[PDB]
Amino acid sequence: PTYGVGHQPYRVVVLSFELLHAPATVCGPKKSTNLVKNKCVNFNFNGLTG
Amino acid sequence: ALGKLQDVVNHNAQALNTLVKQLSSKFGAISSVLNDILSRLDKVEAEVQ
Amino acid sequence: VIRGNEVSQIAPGQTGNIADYNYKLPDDFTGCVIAWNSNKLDSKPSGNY
Amino acid sequence: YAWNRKRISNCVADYSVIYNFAPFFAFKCYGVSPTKLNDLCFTNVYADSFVIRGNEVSQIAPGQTGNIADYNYKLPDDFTGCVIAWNSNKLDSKPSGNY
Ligand SMILES: *[C@@H]1O[C@H](CO)[C@@H](O)[C@H](O)[C@H]1NC(C)=O
Repeated sequence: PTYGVGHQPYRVVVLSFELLHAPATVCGPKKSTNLVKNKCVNFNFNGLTG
Repeated sequence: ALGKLQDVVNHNAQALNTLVKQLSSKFGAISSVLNDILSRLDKVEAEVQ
Repeated sequence: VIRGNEVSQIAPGQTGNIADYNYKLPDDFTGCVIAWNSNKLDSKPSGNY
Repeated sequence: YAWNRKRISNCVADYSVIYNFAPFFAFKCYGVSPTKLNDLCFTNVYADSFVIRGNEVSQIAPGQTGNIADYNYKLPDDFTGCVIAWNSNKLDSKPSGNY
């Protein structure tokens, strides 16, 4: 603890994210909306909008 | 014999096909799809891309 | 855990001691890095080895 | 203004053991990355040293205005080199004003 500010210990936790075409095993909290077809809609499938 | 009329057809087909194929390039960005940049990053960085 | 001078070397496209021999990130790495000081718990007057 | 110009020439320099010295956070260079000095080599190295305030380190960047950038040693805009700085309330911080 008598060292400088540059010699202090540091704890590093890194998160690595997978961005692939694999099925989404884990992702985030949205309430699902029912499916409607044959209509101009603003869809959002597995995080990608359109 | 009709090679020049065929070339008139083929050049206009090929230029449009190149123009469509040029949409998939990244040009130094992180994604070639605009919706991924809109839904993936904050304001300033997605404005840069 | 690392020292304070090697926090900036934990980045894609970096070389050095940790970033060449111990822990490396790929050049196309996406994800988040969380770093904080641990002077309260990881430091001792006799020396933490 | 008393910055001793230690002109350095004709010696093999090991740039890996600098981190064992006084605790700078990063080897803050402008123009060269601090792992490629072992193979890329220069023509003449000048060593300078001065003690300034906390909100005065940003004027030791290439291209700046302020007090050190105007009334003291101003780095040029086309500066190829490295600047090493750290906090110094351990050795050169004698009380009642270090004049
Ligand atoms: C530099 O020298 C001073 C006094 O000579 C000494 O207290 C200090 O430990 C030295 N620096 C290192 C990194 O050993």
